[PDB]
Amino acid sequence: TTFDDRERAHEAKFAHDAELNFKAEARRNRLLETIRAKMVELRATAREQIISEI
Amino acid sequence: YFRDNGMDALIIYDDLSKQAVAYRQMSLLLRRPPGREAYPGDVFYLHSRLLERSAKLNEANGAGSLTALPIIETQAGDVSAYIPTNVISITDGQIFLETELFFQGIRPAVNTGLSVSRVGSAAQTKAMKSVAGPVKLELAQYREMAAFAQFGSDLDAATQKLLNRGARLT
Amino acid sequence: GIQAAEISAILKDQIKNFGQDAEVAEVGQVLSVGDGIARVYGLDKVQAGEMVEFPGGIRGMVLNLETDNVGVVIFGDDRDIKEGDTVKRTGAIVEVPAGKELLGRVVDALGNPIDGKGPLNASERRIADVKAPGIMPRKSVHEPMATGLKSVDAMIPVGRGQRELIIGDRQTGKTAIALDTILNQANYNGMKTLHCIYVAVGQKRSTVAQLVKKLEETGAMAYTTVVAATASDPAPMQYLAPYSATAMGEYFRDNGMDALIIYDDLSKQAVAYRQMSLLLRRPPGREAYPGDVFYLHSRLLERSAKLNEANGAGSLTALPIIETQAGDVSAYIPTNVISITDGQIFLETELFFQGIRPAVNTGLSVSRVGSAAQTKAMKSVAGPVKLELAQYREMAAFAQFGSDLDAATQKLLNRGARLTELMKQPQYSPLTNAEIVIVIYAGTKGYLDGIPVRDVTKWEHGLLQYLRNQKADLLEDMTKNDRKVAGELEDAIKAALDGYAKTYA
Amino acid sequence: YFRDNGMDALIIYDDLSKQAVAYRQMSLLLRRPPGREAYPGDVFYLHSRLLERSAKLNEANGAGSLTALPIIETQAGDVSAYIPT
Amino acid sequence: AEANGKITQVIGAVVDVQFDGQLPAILNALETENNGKRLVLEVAQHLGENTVRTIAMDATEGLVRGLPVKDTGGPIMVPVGDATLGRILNVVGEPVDEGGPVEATQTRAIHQQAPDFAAQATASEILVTGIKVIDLLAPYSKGGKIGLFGGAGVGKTVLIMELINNIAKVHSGYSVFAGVGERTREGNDLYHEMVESGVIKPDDLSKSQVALVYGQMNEPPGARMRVALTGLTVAEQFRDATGTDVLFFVDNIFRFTQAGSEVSALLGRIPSAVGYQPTLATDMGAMQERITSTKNGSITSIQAVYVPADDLTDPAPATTFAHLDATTVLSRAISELGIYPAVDPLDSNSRILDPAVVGEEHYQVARDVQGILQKYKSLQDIIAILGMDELSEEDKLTVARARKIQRFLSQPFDVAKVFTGSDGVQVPLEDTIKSFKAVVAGEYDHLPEAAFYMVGGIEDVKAKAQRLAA
Amino acid sequence: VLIMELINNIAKVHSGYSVFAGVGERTREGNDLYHEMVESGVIKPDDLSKSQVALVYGQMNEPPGARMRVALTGLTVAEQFRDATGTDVLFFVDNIFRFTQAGSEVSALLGRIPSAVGYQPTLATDMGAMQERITSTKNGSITSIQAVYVPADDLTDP
Amino acid sequence: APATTFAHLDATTVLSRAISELGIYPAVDPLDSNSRILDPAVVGEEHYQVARDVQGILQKYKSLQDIIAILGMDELSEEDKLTVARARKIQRFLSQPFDVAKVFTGSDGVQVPLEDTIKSFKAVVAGEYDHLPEAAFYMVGGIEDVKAKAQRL
Amino acid sequence: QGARMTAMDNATRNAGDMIDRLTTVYNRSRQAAITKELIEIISGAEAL
Ligand SMILES: Nc1ncnc2c1ncn2[C@@H]1O[C@H](COP(=O)(O)OP(=O)(O)OP(=O)(O)O)[C@@H](O)[C@H]1O
Ligand SMILES: Nc1ncnc2c1ncn2[C@@H]1O[C@H](COP(=O)(O)OP(=O)(O)OP(=O)(O)O)[C@@H](O)[C@H]1O
Ligand SMILES: [Mg+2]
Ligand SMILES: [Mg+2]
Repeated sequence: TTFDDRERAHEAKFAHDAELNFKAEARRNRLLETIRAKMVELRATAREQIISEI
Repeated sequence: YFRDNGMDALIIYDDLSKQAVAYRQMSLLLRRPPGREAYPGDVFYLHSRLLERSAKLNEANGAGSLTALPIIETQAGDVSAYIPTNVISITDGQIFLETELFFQGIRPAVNTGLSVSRVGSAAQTKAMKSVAGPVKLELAQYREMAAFAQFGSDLDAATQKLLNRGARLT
Repeated sequence: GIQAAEISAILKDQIKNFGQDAEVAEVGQVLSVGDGIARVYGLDKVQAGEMVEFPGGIRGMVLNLETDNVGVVIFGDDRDIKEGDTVKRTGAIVEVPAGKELLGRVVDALGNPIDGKGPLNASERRIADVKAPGIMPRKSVHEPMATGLKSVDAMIPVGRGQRELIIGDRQTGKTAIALDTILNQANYNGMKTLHCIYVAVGQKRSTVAQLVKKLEETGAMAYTTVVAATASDPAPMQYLAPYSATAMGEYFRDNGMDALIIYDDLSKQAVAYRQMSLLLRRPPGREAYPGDVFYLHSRLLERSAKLNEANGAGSLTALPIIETQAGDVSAYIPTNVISITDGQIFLETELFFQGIRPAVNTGLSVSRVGSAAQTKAMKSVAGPVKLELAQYREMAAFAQFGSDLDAATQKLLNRGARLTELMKQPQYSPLTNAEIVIVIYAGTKGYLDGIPVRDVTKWEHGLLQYLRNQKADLLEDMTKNDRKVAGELEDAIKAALDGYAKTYA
Repeated sequence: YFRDNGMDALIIYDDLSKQAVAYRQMSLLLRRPPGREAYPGDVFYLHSRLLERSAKLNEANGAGSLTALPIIETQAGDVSAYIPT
Repeated sequence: AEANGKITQVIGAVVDVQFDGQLPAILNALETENNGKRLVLEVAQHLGENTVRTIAMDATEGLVRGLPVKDTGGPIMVPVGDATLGRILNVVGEPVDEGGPVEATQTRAIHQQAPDFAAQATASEILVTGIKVIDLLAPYSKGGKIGLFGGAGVGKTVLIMELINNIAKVHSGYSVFAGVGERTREGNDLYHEMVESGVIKPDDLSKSQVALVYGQMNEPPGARMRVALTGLTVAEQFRDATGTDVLFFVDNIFRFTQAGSEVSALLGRIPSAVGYQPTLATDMGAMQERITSTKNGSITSIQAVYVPADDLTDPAPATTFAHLDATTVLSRAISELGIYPAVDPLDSNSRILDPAVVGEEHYQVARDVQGILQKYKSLQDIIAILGMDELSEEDKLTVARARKIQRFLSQPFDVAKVFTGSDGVQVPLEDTIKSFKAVVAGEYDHLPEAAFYMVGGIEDVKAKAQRLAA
Repeated sequence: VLIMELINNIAKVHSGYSVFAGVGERTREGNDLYHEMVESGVIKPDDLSKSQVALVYGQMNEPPGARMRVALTGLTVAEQFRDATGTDVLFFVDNIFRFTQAGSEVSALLGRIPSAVGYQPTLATDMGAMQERITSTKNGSITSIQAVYVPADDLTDP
Repeated sequence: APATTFAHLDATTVLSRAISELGIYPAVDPLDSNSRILDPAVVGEEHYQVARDVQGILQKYKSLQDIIAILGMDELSEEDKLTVARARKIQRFLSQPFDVAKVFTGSDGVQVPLEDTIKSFKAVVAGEYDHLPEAAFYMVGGIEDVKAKAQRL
Repeated sequence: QGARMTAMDNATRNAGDMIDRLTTVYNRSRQAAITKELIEIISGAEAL
């Protein structure tokens, strides 16, 4: 392209956020009215957990 | 002399670009018809011959060696030109230096992605292999992520740590 | 400079003078030989372009008449020619067998069978280098030359007597277009009748063998001549091949019949001609080609033509093939052939790997003969399809966006994506004229607008089997009548599609 | 003539681009080695001789002058081409 | 002694010899006398005045005007048969392995006519390699012509070494390797690699199933111009004199053409475009047309093809595409991504990629893989400005699968263990088709990209994803 | 149609004739142009004095020399009407690019070292010695309409 | 001709047409000009460090210019906006009125001592004049002239 | 979306401006390649 830099930086980023959200799924799975509840409760929880490694 | 008497020597040809120009001069003044870019038809063979005399010898033959570091000067960062591609197509790798990196502070100005060694970890001690095996990959990932972060967007702790570590390794 | 024929051995006979020694008029002696070029002393009476004979029996063409020598290009292995070898005039100009006896055979550049199978048997023979029909004894191109590829027969139509170029980068499918065109003629092969000539130039032997296998398996060989000058054949043979096949096609053209010749490819022919020019030391130009490489192709392609009624009304249609590099149509050889021809079919790699096959760029491809080369039926829908796809291509930037679109622009997208699927077509599957119009008509009248885009190919496949199975009469009439799409034909079409559709669902 | 007799002259070369192509034609037909844009190595020298004769002379040589307005044609504003440079 | 000539001129590799009586025909081998070692000259042209132009097969230093030259009365003759197996020859049939003479019962000329048109074989059968991208997108053919294109350092040699490992070692007929104008170091490496695989045995040279021929970058142009012929000449004997399947590996056939151009000028040729010889196509054709399967027997040829300055329009590589049944094109842009083998899925092809030959399952999956990749490629320009956020759920679903598929095309080579630090993998054809079919169908849209990178079959992707969980 | 009507119109409003130089005419298109002119009336196959245009062809299948000189041929025919009958003549040149190509080819064949983008060293004089004959004299004028092909869509091409 | 001349030089000052057209004289390309004397052991670490820093920011600006040409400056990161600002001020501070060019410029020529050059450029790089307008840096001598000009406005 | 309207307007015009300057440089290099390739071919031929 012309913006070959932005091009790659973008693909790499949105691939990271894809993979990172799969990791967040694995977090919420590792944590599991009530089925629906927990799936929300630990969507949000697992997302904070991931943004926090030590 | 060293190579064949059980010893090890290092040679530097600084540089072959100028040696090609002299060969071309000699040849043209002898009235030998010019070829590509006015060079003799066999400018490749000029350099391929010479390199390849650099070699690692057999135990049975004394186990000595000669290592070569030829130099080629590019014009305006054109690694793709004729004389340069010839020599690259001979050697067991290349160390490519760019003015962009040189001026932005990366000195020596080695472009890690575009430089290559065709011998690899076999040319490293066990020690060096034990630390340096993953450094090239890691720095490549880092450069990608670094360009991505320049979009100001919020970064999780994982990305930030990779950026932090990449900047320090650099 | 010294010049040839100033050698110790040769100057002896010039001063000594034996008995009846002369014979410099009809005979000569090799001064020098190498790279398919023999410099020859004597032959004072040999004509420019004359086919002479070496002592091994090998043929050679006198391309250079110089003051004290003749430059001969060798049709064979130069290992069998040495200094001092005798060369003789035969008076010959390079002539080849012609006629229907060549149909179903594979021959070399000079008409000689190489299939191991068929004897010669040809009643007529013809000089390969001849002048094309002039201005007066021609008629405007009006008879369709059906490729059977709907993209081409509808939007880049070829007529009998036309020269249409097939051009693209390496792996784009340009040979395939020629092969499917040959296969398509079987459906017609009796007003339509079309004889085919495929000229292989610089290809592999294995490639052409596979080619003929296909033609054989499809039963297309019966009406096809394969003229082959492969990559291991000496340059001069690759040089003549196209002109030999031309002369074989001209037999039909001049005897009230119709022939199709395919030059695959002229890129390699020009390379061989260059070899011979550079080694004869003729002056090099752009890309090292000689100043007469344009003239080379112009002589060849002008011989394709549509003859007068007064002259028998026959024809010869040409599909020259050019290989571009990185889509550079402004390179020298491509530039030459593009300007000579009546139109061009441009192929693209991007289109190909996206699933658009044949990979024809409808935007750039053209036929100056255009509307005059297609049947009334096709004329009735083709122009509209061309326009609707054109509209789609300019706004295709919204296909990968959209969002706040309105009904109109949304309808253009939906029809375009579908008409685009309807132009896809598998290999070795040319469609009869009536079949092409029926499917094009469907899309243009919106019978596919509700169907899922990804299923159109499957829909068309099933549809074609249905019509071939249950409606051969309908297809037959559309052909025979060759008519427009009247109210009657419209009624007839919608009744087939409405019933087929119901059973398909 | 004017320059050396205490008078002033103006000369317009309309244009030198075409003079340079004419000289290139002469040089190529003479089979001299073509360089940048196929012009002979002495294309610079062709114009240098010429425009150097335009000058302002001092009083000791009559105070006359010769002014030059050479014209050059560029292609799509390419002022870095060989002749223009 | 034979008929004698005398050297009239010496200019680099080009030598003019004069014969008072009996003029040797084009292609004949002349032996120059009065040197430290036998020097062979090949007749290229007859200049006239009983003088011939020749190209030397070795260095010309030491030659003197008036030195006697003997016509052998034929082209270069080299050893063929069981005696070559496990041995290393040079262009002129001399041993270079310090193992003594190759006492063969027959020799053969390195210049020969190509098989007749009626002798061609039309059968088309797959040769599965175990390499996912090849077997899927541009599969090789048994007895077919295969070319591996690559600029400098993109992986064409590593690929040919892997193919020897997967094809020749697993099922040996007889094999021939031609080292053509490449690295002498690489010759030593290949040789020790083959000793390890036992494909070459130093004790029973009879149990060796590969013949080696070398003319590397240390040799002058005449020798590099003909070593290719030498190698294929050995292969032809196995094809014809024994019928059994023969493998022919060439690294690198570009060097044949380059060698030719080194001496073309001194042979008095007017240069063609890009400084190449005007005989490029015919030189190439009369060699390449010999490398082929016939009704008598099969030769499966795999040739590495150098691409100068990464420009596939270069005359040498450009004229090579037409001689192939399968093209595997390697790209620097892909290598740069860590994707190995760096095969370009939108620039590699095979004449056997046809539903009638490989079945509609194989055909449609390959075609589906290429379609989603060309769609991504068309999408790349858009995301380079807007990022991914602006794409539709479908537009970005193709982006995600495309990138997975691109990663699932990569593969750990066994020959590459010294680089990856990981064990090689070989994936069977059926497993390739299945795996790639599922991804294009969407059956893995929930797995992460990294799971697809550097693995074998689709099971490994699932298992990697599992080992990535913890 | 524009060519034909310019012919017609110049004959009406100036009493001047026309001349078509087809430089590198495709024989197919030469046949068609001929019949389109007869159909349009600018040519009459009965009354040859009623015809308004003289046609000169250098077909693509002729050697470079002929294709190089045809424009002169057609130019000479038109000079007759300007100088001898004091008229305002029309001289069509289709295509001026192929005129230059022919010249380039002839120059190549005579062994002359080629210039710029492989064009003849005489590029300027070949074009100029021809075009300068097209002008207004005291007696009359030749006006010229020239189809122009632009290589690689590059207006800076020689 | 020029390419072969470089091999004979100890220092190279490469003039640029693109720079001259921006009005920056002397038109020296700061990233294509080199010296075999620019070594910390020869010029000192302060001099050395300030030069590498100036070239660093100029090169960063250069790498951006391509992206700025289409989309403009508003698409840069809040950080790259800052390097752009200092870079553009540095581009102009490299400009300088010459005595011998008075005849055309109308600006009295200036000679800046090396010690005053290093310091001035260090301050700009460190951000001590991010509050001064670009125009203040164009066609002056030492940094004191920059501030004075910033006052005249 | 007003700001974007005028921002992408400017980007379009700037792209056309860059396309002209790039085409002018592409055509210089295209002509130079042909000129220089020829000289090489012809210089070699005249040495024989
Ligand atoms: N319309 C089509 N549908 C499906 N496959 C096609 C089509 N056209 C071509 N192909 C396939 O693409 C491959 C290349 O096509 P083809 O050989 O016709 O092009 P080419 O320009 O002659 O290529 P080359 O010059 O490399 O031989 C072939 O294997 C062929 O089967
Ligand atoms: N499958 C692979 N896995 C890991 N590394 C690879 C692979 N393929 C190639 N490489 C890397 O690429 C580099 C160059 O490889 P190689 O020398 O085979 O390329 P090439 O194109 O054959 O070069 P040349 O033709 O000049 O010999 C090597 O250092 C190697 O590590
Ligand atoms: Mg083909
Ligand atoms: Mg290699």
